[PDB]
Amino acid sequence: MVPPINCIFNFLQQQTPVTIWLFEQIGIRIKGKIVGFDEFMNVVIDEAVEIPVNSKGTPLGKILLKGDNITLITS
Amino acid sequence: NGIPVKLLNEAQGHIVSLELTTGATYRGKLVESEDSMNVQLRDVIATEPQGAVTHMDQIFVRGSQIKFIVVPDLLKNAPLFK
Amino acid sequence: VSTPELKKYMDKKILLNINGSRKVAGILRGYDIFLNVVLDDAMEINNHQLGLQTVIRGNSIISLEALDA
Amino acid sequence: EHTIFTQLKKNIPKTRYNRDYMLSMANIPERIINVGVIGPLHSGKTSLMDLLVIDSHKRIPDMSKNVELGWKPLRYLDNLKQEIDRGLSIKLNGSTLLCTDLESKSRMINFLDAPGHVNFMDETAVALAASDLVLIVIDVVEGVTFVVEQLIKQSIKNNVAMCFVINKLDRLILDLKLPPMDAYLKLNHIIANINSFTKGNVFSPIDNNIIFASTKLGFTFTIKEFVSYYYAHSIPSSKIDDFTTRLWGSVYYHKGNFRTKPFENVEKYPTFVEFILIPLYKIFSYALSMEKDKLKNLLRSNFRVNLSQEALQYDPQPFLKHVLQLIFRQQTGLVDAITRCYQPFELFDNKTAHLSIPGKSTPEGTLWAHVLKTVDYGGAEWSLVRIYSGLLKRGDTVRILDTSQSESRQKRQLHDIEDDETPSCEVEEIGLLGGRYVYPVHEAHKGQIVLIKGISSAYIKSATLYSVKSKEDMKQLKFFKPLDYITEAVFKIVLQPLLPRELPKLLDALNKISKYYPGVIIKVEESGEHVILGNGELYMDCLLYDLRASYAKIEIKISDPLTVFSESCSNESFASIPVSNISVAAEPMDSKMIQDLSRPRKLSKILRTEYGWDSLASRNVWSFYNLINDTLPDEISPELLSKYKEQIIQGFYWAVKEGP
Amino acid sequence: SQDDEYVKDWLYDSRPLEEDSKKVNGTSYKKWSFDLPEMSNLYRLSTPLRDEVTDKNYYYLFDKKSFFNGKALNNAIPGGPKFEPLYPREEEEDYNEFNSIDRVIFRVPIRSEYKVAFPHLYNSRPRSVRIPWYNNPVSCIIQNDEEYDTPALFFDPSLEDFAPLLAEEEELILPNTKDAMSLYHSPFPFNRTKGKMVRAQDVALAKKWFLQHPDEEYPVKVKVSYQKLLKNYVLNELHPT
Amino acid sequence: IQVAHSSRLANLIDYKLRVLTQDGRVYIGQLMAFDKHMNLVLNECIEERVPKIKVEKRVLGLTILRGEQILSTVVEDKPL
RNA sequence: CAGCUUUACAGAUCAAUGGCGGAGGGAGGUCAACAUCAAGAACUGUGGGCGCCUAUAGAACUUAUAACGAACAUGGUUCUUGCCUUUUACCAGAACCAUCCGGGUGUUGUCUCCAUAGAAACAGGUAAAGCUGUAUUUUUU
Ligand SMILES: Nc1nc2c(ncn2[C@@H]2O[C@H](COP(=O)(O)OP(=O)(O)OP(=O)(O)O)[C@@H](O)[C@H]2O)c(=O)[nH]1
Repeated sequence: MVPPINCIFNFLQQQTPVTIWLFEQIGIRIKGKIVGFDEFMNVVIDEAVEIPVNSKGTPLGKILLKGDNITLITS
Repeated sequence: NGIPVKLLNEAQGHIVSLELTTGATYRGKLVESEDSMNVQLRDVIATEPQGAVTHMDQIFVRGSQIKFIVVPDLLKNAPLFK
Repeated sequence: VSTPELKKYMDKKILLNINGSRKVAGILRGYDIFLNVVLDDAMEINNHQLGLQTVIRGNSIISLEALDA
Repeated sequence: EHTIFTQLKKNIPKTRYNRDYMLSMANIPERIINVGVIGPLHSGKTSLMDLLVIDSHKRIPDMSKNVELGWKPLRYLDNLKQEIDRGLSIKLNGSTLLCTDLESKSRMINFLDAPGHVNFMDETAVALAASDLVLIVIDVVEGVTFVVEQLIKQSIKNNVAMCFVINKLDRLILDLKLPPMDAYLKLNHIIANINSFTKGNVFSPIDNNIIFASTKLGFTFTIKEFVSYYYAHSIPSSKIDDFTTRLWGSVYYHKGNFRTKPFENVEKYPTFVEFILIPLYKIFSYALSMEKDKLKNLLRSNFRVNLSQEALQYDPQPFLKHVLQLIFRQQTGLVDAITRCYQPFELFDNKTAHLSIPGKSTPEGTLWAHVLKTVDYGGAEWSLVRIYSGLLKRGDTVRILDTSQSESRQKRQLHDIEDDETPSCEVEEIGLLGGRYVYPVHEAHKGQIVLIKGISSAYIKSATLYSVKSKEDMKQLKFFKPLDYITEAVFKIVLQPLLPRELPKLLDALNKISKYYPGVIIKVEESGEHVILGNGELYMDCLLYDLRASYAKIEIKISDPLTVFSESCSNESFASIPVSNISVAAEPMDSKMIQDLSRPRKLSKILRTEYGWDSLASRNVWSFYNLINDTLPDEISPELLSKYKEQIIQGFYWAVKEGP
Repeated sequence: SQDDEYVKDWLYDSRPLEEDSKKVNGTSYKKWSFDLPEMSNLYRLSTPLRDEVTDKNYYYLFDKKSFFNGKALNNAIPGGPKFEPLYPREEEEDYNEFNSIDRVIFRVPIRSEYKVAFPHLYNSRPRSVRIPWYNNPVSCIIQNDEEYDTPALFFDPSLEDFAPLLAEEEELILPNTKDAMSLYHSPFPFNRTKGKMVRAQDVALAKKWFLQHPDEEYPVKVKVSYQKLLKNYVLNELHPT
Repeated sequence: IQVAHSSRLANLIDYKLRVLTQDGRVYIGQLMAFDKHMNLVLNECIEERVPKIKVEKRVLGLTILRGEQILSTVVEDKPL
């Protein structure tokens, strides 16, 4: 078995490309690299980029995305 | 402890019905439940708000997104109540 | 308190029905008490793939229908 | 009327749960547990069963005042005149009880209180076969005897969930007068012994497999149950499981809010002793000794239980029992433990395979059921059958096969790999063995045991009944092997009827005995002398009683108790002597090899090699039964006369049966 | 005053327990309920007469049932009684092929001890034979040196702002509890602490002794007497009026 | 509609209860059992749904209604 | 330290509804009368379905090494025995039977010894007894 926390830790260690989907919001996504870790799914993510979904790119700085509104993580 | 949860647990085995917040009704053999209503079913149909049915083998469902669970009338008779 | 009994669904391909009428696919790798799924990545519902391995949050899950019996 | 008895009418003991619900539950598998409770002689399995029954039911007619009070044990399931008068549970007269768990939800449970005594181990074996979990009840005092070990081994062999009941704490509390610490130590020792006899699975009071019982005084409890009852008020929901885990394994309280694995100097005893055993002791002593008012007050305070004004005036032992009952609530803890033990239903398949052969599952295609033991439950013949798959309806036309004709059938099937329905019968009436009454039912579903009336007359002992609808289905099907009644029989009692006039009657009686008592070989010899090869002395006596009173009522002569002797050879055969109107050698096998035997040609050869390190040619030739038969001349490999030797081997079997 | 503290005041009174008390029904004197210590005292007093074996297994082949069996089978358990046989011994075997000394083997002597233990087996043509008991062993140790919960006669094993239940008890074993324990294992009369009153006639103090196996190194006459008593008892038991 | 002046929800067990929900549906049924988190067990439940005109009716039976989705509970009628 | 249910409390409007209501004894007698205590493990009614099923219920007592007795006598009858030779009076076993010395339980009725109130809950307090409680993903932040 591989827990979610463990996975998160691994991702952090890596510093590989991550693409986050927002909760209750289909049209917008985020794409960055995981820097932080918390007890909840909340993580700080430098080099983030906002993406409008194909139903391309937009300018965006360094961000911490809150745990409550996460959907997807991948790295 | 939650009496509805207990009831649900008891219903384990029976052909229960199950609607979500989305409004998509399921009907089938109840496999397993937990403290939070983390239901599983077997040999289960799935009808959307439109009415188009879709059959499926094994479904798991999370209690938060569950609206209400219909049990057969047999468990009205006994015995966890008193 | 109790762990989600998903040992039957371990290492099987599952259609995770998620918030906003969306869907995810993939083979099941791991899980925890909050129902945060860990699964090998697949296509989002014609169809197109993103990511290698994926970790889905518990709150977002509407359902998870087993593709493999 | 009758002397050996059941209820005989529909004024049955009414039940606290409604029976309809139970019936409904029995429809669906996964919500049925065949328990089959087992132990040594007078461990108290029957007592436990009785207690369970009492818990289930409202007001039972058979239970007098004295029994209710506590004094005499209600031995419920020993319903036979003999099993009463003798004191032994002799036959399988279990129960079907809707029993709740710690999780309030409830499940139907086919208990079977086997005999403890070691000559009815056939009965025990049968119970094991029936049942999917097995409660191994043990006398705390006597501890894990060899018998217990044997039972455990048997259970392991025929795949079953072993949920232990360490019974008769009262004896250590009061009879021995062990200090609480001493008692705890004893318990630990017992547990260790159990573990040792077991192959792998570690049993302890944590995990809810060991169950601490005192079935005379009328309480069973797993530590989990205790915790639920009495350590919820204090300890919050998060650490309750943790607390439970802590309790047993040599941890202490440290006079402080969290526990520690090291020994502490201020406090004396471990957590189990402090949080359970000590409390129990206190309860006991107070019940026996303390001022009544004070005791009542304590109950009101600590356990939150009130003694009735009538119950105060009780006599000591009865009072104690009552107190225990009040404290340790109607035995759900045990049920919970059982459930926990048998949370794996993947064992079921394994068990089935063991019973018959490595099976391809075909549930919807056909009904099939292991007829285990015939019984004379309510005077009339019923048959204790476990429906394994399908549903067995009343008035169904059903094919049956005695396990005698199982191996042969299998062979035939293999060979095959026209409809040859050899025998069959109609199901007259299905009923649930509910101890003293048979509550009747129309259906009978997968994974549950039941009494059926029509089957008995087909077979002798242990049948397989099935209702197919196809050739493919038939092909798929398998046939349960004959029950290995662990105790082999070597107590040879020879009969003759005293009045030859009524030889038919005697024969009938013998047949009945064979049907009912499974651990009974009945050789009808050439000399007009019937021979019974019973298991032991007591068992034999019981059988005789049954015959010479209930299943015949005849004056019958009986020999001195002999044994089945068996011929062998010490050295190897010296003379190569042929026979005419064949020459075969003789030499004993290896002792270890023999023992192994007691407990594909290439594969066989390999096995032989592993066992004794014999020659390969010998292995190749070999083809044994019952012992060993080779075909090891020179010209047999060239010759076709020696080839095709099944018929030849049949002849040998006769020789084996009846030696020189 | 020290040992027999409770009983002394009433023990030797015409009406053994006083009128107008909570320990008996009343002046009708039909029922009684006792406290523990008084009961204990009584038990202690009665050591001579109530001398009974707390071990139930002691009575193996001295059961009423066993006696009955013996009577049926015309088979004296040597200690116990003997009667006229139920059935006349019709010695008409006529040298048959069954039960011959040509046929059977004599490793065991088949004692008549074994007959009444497994009547239906070892005895051939048993008639009106009741079934006997077949029991567990009684490890029950009572301390005679005035000590409390001790492994004496046997051997040791090889190897959040709260407290346990019944905290603030401060003592496991109450001062009266040894006595209580003793009472517990004792037989019918004292086991209980409430009862219906029997007539002085309807108490039997001799009975118990004769039911027991006789104390060894007694004269022959005494043994005979004991046997007679047993016979008298047994007959009474057998034919219920 | 008539009903006694009740104090708590636990005291009015087995009364015929109307139950309003967030989606718009109205579940009528007798309250068999309650929860700390307002989950209700209903005896002979009937779902009344109002689409965007007139009350569409659906008979259910024994039902376990979750507390999250309930808006409020009105007493429709007495027991029996 | 919250909540609801009951007593002990004023003064209420006193409807509303419950519950204690034709609201009135208790303890006992070597006191009665009756009933009933060996039968399909066996109880009694009630309607309904039509001598039997299905719901209601009730149930005091006695029983599993089977009994009202943790107790034990004596008769009568046959049959077999024994001392014996006549019988009674006896021996000891059997089978039926009875008698007796006792026992409960229930209902009345009495006898004795102690005693005496015909109305209180609601709005909620005052005080005390019964149980429950101690916002970051599945309930209410
Ligand atoms: N001290 C004590 N005695 C018990 C306990 N449980 C049963 N007994 C007694 O010991 C014997 C065991 O009870 P039974 O139920 O007869 O034994 P069993 O389990 O039927 O034994 P089998 O006849 O072999 O099945 C009986 O004589 C009971 O009175 C117990 O917990 N403590």
